[PDB]
Amino acid sequence: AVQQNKPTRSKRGMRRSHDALTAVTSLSVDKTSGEKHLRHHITADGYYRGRKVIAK
Amino acid sequence: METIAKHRHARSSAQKVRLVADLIRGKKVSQALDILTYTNKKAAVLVKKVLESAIANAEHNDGADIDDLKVTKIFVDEGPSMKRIMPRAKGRADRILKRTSHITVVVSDR
Amino acid sequence: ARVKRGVIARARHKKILKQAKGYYGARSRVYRVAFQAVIKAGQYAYRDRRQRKRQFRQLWIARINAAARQNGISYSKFINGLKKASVEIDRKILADIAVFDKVAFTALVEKAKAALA
Amino acid sequence: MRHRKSGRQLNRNSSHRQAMFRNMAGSLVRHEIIKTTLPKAKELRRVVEPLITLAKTDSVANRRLAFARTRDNEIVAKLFNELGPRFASRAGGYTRILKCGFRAGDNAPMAYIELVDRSE
RNA sequence: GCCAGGCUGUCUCCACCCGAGACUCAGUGAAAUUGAACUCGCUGUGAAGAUGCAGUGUACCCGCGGCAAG
RNA sequence: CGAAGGUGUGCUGUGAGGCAUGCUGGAGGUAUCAGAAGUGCGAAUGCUGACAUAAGUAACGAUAAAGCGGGUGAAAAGCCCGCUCGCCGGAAGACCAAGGGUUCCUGUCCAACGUUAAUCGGGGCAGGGUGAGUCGACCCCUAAGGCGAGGCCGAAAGGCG
RNA sequence: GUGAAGAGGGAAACAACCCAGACCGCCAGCUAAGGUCCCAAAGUCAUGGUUAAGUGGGAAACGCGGAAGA
RNA sequence: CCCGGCGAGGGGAGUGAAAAAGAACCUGAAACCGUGUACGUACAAGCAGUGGGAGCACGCUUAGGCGUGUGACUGCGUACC
RNA sequence: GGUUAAGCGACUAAGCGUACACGGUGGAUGCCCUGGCAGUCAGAGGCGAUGAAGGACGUGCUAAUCUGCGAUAAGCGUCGG
Repeated sequence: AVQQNKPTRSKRGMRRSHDALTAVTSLSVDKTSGEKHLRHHITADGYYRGRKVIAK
Repeated sequence: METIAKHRHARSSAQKVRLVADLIRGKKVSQALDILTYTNKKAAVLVKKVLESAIANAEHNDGADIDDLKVTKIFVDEGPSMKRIMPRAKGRADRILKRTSHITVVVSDR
Repeated sequence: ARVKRGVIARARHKKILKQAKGYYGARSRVYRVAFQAVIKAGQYAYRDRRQRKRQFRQLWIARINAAARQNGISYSKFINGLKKASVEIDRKILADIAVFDKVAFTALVEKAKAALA
Repeated sequence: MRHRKSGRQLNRNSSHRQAMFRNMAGSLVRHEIIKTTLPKAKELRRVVEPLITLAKTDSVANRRLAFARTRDNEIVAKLFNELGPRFASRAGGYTRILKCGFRAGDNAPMAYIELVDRSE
C-alpha cells in the first residue's frame, strides 16, 4: 500500500483548502471597563459583566 | 508610502504560519491586531509581533495617521532548513528538516 | 584540456523549455518531460497540418450540402451539374458564397439544375 | 455511547480521579477560588457543592463524613464554621465558573471557579 | 499421540465495563515509494487481468472516519 | 559612455546555431585562419549538493499520576517555595571496582539540543572546587602467561628455552 | 507480400487483411480500397426481384429445433 | 533613534561607487515555495497535446477585424529508453 | 407601463491550472589565487649514542590554536648586512 505516482501540487492545494481557520469577529466591549474581550470571557484586567474580578 | 517589516529565520514552519497569515490580509490594523491577539497560535503571536513592528516603523519613520494603516501585502516563505539525524529501528537513521519561516508585512495608508 | 559544459547545457535546457509553455505544470517545468512533450506536440502539429485541410474540406462540403438542400437539390447532383456545365468554383468559395450571399447560391443552384436538366 | 450517561471521563483511573477531585475541592475551599480547566471545574462542581450542602447542618456524623471526603482537617474546620453560616440562607449555586481564555502551554480552556460571595 | 473428572467465551454468540492508541485542538516533526496525470463501470480487441484503445452507460468540485476487492 | 555570467524581446538559417538590445553584473572577453580534446547527457538498481512525495499522516520513546497558592519571568504545568495524591523502598536507597574525564557548584544567557513552551538541564560563556605515613595505587614476593642475555633449531625474519 | 526498418486511409480498437512507399509548405481538385440514414463527408437514387425471421447481426451434417462463451 | 523581551530579528540615519555588498556578506541559475495582475474552471471522463475556435483585459493601428495572456466547444491522438 | 406564462441567461472561485512583475533556502554558471599535477637546470644524495625520524608536557602582558624554542624555553652569546 504505497503511492504509485507523485501527488500533484494542485492536489496538495485542493486537499489543504479545508485547513483554513476562521476569525472570531465577535469582539465584545465591556460596558464598564470599555475594553474588548471574547464573548463570555473576561477582559485583560479581570472585568466581566461590569464586575471587578480579582484580576490576578 | 509603503512600510515593510519582516522576521527572518522564524522558529516556525512557513506552511503552518500561512494558515494564520492569510486571515489578516486585506484587513484593517485594529481588526487584524484583535484577531492575532485572540488567535492561539505560535505563528499568530509571531505575525502579531511582526505587524506591531511594522506599525511602529510606520509611526516613527513615516509621518502620521496610524489609524488609517492597512495590511497591504503579507507573505510568508520557507527559509534555511536545519538538518538533524534521528535514530530508528534496525540501526537506521532519518534526516529531519526543521523549517524556518520568513514573514513579511507591508502596510500603506494610501 | 578540460571543457565545462554548464553553459551549453543551460542554453539547451532553456531552448527546450521555451517551447513547453502551458503544459500543465511538470510537463512545462521539468526538462525531461518537456522535451518529450515538445516532441509529441510537434508530431501532433505535423499530423494536424493535413488534418486541418481534411476538416476544412469536410466542413465546406457540409455547408455546401446544407445550402443545396435548402435550395432543393442534393450536394452530389449540384456538383455534377457544375462539372457538366464546366463550373469550377472551389468548395471553400462555394461555402463562403453560400454564407455571405444568398442570391449568389440561388443562382448557383439554378445553373446547376439547368445543366442537369 | 454516552446515552443518558453522566460524568466526563477526564482520562485517568477511578482512584486517580477521586484523589484529584478531593484535592482540588480542598484547595478550592481553602483559597475561596482556583484557576483550572473548564471541564475540571465543571466536574468539581458536582462533588464540591454537596460538601457545602452537608456542611449546612452541623453534627458529629456530618463532620466525620465531611472529613472522610477530602481527607483533611483544615477544610473540615473551615466548613461548618465559615461557609456554613455564609451559605445557610442560600440553596444551591455555591460555586461559579468564569472562563478566562486559554492556556499558553496547552491552549485548552481555563476558568476561575470560586464561591459566589468570597467574603471580598 | 490418545482417553476419563472439574474448569472455563475456543465456540454456539457475542454483550457491557476499566485503561493506552484510534477522533478534534495546541506545539515539534520521518520513512517505504514516486516517467507525467484533468487517475469511473460494462462489451470487443490488445505481450495474454485495460483508470487511459473502439462502442455504450454513469458521475457537481473538494475534504474527513473505516473495508481492504484491485 | 560598460566584458563574462543570469533572465526576456526582436531578426535570421534546411541544423546543431548566430546578431541587436532592456534588466542585476563592475572586470575581463576575443574577429578570420589553423591544431589537441577530460569536446556536446535523458535514463547504466550510476555518484555528489539541494528540494517536493506520502503530509503537516504516523509518532512525540511501558497505564508509577499529578494537582493547587505564591516567587522570578513578557510568556509558568514541567524553574523555586509551601500544601495535598501516588510509585520504588534485597529498589527506582547509599558507597565503591571497571569505565566516562569536569558532565560537580556558583553568576549569567537562548545562538543550537530536550521528539513540545523553558526563564530550566547532564545546553553556551566566566569563576571555584579534588588537601593522605594510616584510603587505594606506588613498592616487595608470587600462579596462568609474556620478555628472556648465554644456548638449541631454522634459507633470513623467526620458534623454543 | 507486410512488418522487422513504411508513415497514411478502410474494417472498432488490432501487424501479418485491402489500397497506398510520407523532401517541405498552401483554409486547392481528382482518385485506389472502403462508403453515401445520423453519429461521421457523401443517394433515405432508380431499375427487376428475395426475406417476415431482426435471418442481416452465430456456426456444417437431418426433416426454423441441433446452433452453447464466462 | 524606534518596535522588539535587557533578546534574535526588523525599520530609519550615516560610512560606503554600490548596504539590489551587512559579516548566513562577488556574480546568484535550475527543481521547490507565495503574493498581486489577466483568463478558464462547481454536469464533466482518459499520455492532458495539437488544428480550428469565439469569448474574455492590454498595446499598437494616429479606426483597418494585428500581437500578447487563457482556452468554453470541437476532429485526431493508448509516454520515453 | 403593471400582472400572469414560456424560452434564453452571464455576473460567485472554498481551491486549482496557465502567462507576467516581485520575492524566500539554493550556491550552480562566470571571474581570481599565498593550492595541487607534470617536466628542465643545479646541490644533496642521508639523519643519529657528542642521543635520528616522530611525539607528550611546558615557554607571550595571554584563556585557546598554529608556528619558533626547551627551566637560558615566540629566545641567549660572538662576528657581519
